[PDB]
Amino acid sequence: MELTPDQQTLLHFIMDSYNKQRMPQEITNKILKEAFSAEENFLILTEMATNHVQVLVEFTKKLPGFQTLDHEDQIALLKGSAVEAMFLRSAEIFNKKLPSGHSDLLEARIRNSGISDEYITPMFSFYKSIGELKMTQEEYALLTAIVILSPDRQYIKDREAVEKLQEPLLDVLQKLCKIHQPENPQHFACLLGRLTELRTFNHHHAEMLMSWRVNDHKFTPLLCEIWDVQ
Amino acid sequence: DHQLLRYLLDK
Ligand SMILES: O=C(NC1CCCCC1)[C@H](C1CCCCC1)n1c(-c2ccc(-c3ccccc3)s2)nc2ccccc21
Repeated sequence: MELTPDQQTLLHFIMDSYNKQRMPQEITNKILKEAFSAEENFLILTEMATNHVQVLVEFTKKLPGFQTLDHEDQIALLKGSAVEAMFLRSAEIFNKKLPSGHSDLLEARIRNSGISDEYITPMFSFYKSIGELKMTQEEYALLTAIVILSPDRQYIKDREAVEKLQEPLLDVLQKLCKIHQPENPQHFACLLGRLTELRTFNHHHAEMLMSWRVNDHKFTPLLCEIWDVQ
Repeated sequence: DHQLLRYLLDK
């Protein structure tokens, strides 16, 4: 039932790496402060997403055993998970509790950010399904690690090596779900089910960016490697 | 081709 001492340490190490990310309030502060034009919002997105990828690579390199994977398979895991990790982190930020009325304004700012109408409704559906799960910061960090270490990405040559890195994290996440929510014995499965919804965003992410309601879609060199754009 | 990524992975 309990976490073993090694699992506590593992969880204990992953949270520290996860918290190197930009603080949620830094992000929601900028958005809530002024309304921006769709062009300024696009720039804010590419700047945010470039910083996010940089930190995600440092987080990924600290995952136990990742650095002993074949070098081509390491690239394939990062490329295959970067967009999913960005939306999971966006959902975490969106669901942070804020002073009265702030989340409504944040939703309106995002609705009016320049993103295409086609995409606003699924995005909020996913954010809202993520908020219903009442995840802790440890659960977000673990889920991000599990997303990154997915053996079923393309071009993974040695899935079996990746599986043995993913499984200890799945075991810890399952123990937390039983501890943190013993009345809901479907909670672990529901977290894992949300991952399949994340994968759909990865598959539409290019069109989501190019349909942004701006005249030019300029991406940074790092984002062009990670995203299927330009 | 994935050079910036390959670079950040090695540094
Ligand atoms: O900055 C952001 N997200 C950071 C990314 C890196 C990790 C930290 C979060 C943006 C801003 C939205 C408003 C206008 C500026 C950009 N954001 C989104 C996204 C909307 C669309 C997104 C997207 C990404 C890739 C491809 C296609 C579409 S992500 N959901 C948020 C929920 C809460 C706070 C911000 C949120």
